[PDB]
Amino acid sequence: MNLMLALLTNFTLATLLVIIAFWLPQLNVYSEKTSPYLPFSMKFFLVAITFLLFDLEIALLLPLPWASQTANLNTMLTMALFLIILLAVSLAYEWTQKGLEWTE
Amino acid sequence: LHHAVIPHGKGGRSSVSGIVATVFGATGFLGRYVVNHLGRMGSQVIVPHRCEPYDTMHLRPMGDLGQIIFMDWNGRDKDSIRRAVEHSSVVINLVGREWETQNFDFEDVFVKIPQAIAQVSKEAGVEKFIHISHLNADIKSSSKYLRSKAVGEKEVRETFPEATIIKPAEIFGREDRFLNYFANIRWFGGVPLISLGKKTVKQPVYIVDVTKGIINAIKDPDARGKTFAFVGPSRYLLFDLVQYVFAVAHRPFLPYFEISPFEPWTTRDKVERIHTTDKILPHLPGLEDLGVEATPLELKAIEVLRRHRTYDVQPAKTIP
Ligand SMILES: NC(=O)C1=CN([C@@H]2O[C@H](COP(=O)(O)OP(=O)(O)OC[C@H]3O[C@@H](n4cnc5c(N)ncnc54)[C@H](OP(=O)(O)O)[C@@H]3O)[C@@H](O)[C@H]2O)C=CC1
Repeated sequence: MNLMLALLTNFTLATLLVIIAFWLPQLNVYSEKTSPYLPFSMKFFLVAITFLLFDLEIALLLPLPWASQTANLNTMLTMALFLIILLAVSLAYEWTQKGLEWTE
Repeated sequence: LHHAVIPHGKGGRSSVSGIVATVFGATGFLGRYVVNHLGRMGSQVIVPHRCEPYDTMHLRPMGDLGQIIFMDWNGRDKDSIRRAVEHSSVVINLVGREWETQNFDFEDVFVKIPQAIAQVSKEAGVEKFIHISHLNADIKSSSKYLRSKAVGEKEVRETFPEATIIKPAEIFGREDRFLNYFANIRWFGGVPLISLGKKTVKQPVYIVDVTKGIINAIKDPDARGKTFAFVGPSRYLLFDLVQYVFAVAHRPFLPYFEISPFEPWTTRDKVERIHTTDKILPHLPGLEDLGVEATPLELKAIEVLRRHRTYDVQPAKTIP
């Protein structure tokens, strides 16, 4: 409801400005205009996947703030840094193996 | 010819031709080619207009320095008309509309305005005159555009008996509202609504062909008082044309908009002219007489609708 109604209005308003901006200038008779007139490079794909994998490990970090409330902290603190280091290694691997070519 | 109008030069841009032409309603689709052709050889041109001076800018490159003049006038007034025609070696009337307003109905633009211009030219002693009539003129015709047109063809032949009235068929070109009419207006956002376009015969003509005809008429001394009609070299059927159009325009086809402010599209009376057959008048001299050959619609329809074509087509079958 409240959020729904707020969400509905935002995009409801968005389209109108889009519709009005697009269409209203149409009915202006500005004569008529004449007619004007890919290499898959490897570098750009590598970053796409690299972002995905690195992003995925983020989802495992998001619970962190709730995890710190657990009475079993020795384990939580151990594992919490475990993911980060594994994330650290992941980057470390690409750097040494020349992975970050786009960075160059 | 007057001392200042004797021919001089080689007919280029800055060469003097000697044709002081006054074009009425030159802002239209037909006029801009006539102005451009007159400007091409450097003939002095006066261009009365009604719209904003901004709308006349595109005509400026078409003429050399001091060859294009943009006065003001009003159809309802004749004082303004006299100024623009006081010393013209010829006067051309191209006024017209495809729809009626609450200011100037069909008769006003097709009867009085063509006339009022004619008389002043006689009063001012204009040596020549040109008038654009419609091929299908007849007072018993259905299309009020034509019925209104048919009246004008008479007074112009009377007020200025030597005025070379011309009656071209449908015209097409880059900015035309006939070939562009079918491609966009008929189809866009709307499935074709052709009312059995099986009997109609349409024989359009190319705009450049008409433009060359007019200039040749001005030069000719024997063309005084005659009457001409310009028609493409190949006749066609209405239904055959539309179907062929979508082949060049590559739009989907399915065989078979009101009147509002602004410039209306698909008006009530405009329909009658699309369905109205093109008259066959073998006795009236036409383009071939003016040293001008009709250009087949096949050769030139490519350029006009190339823009309609988003981002090997058998030419349309003819009908005798
Ligand atoms: N395709 C066709 O229809 C064919 C051509 N003809 C005739 O050729 C003539 C010119 O063709 P075209 O250029 O396409 O016609 P247009 O629709 O482009 O109009 C021609 C001129 O008339 C002006 N006009 C309209 N109303 C008035 C008015 N009250 N007073 C003064 N000027 C006015 C227009 O100016 P503004 O825009 O400011 O109103 C325009 O400059 C037409 O009159 C037509 O009858 C004949 C056979 C076929």
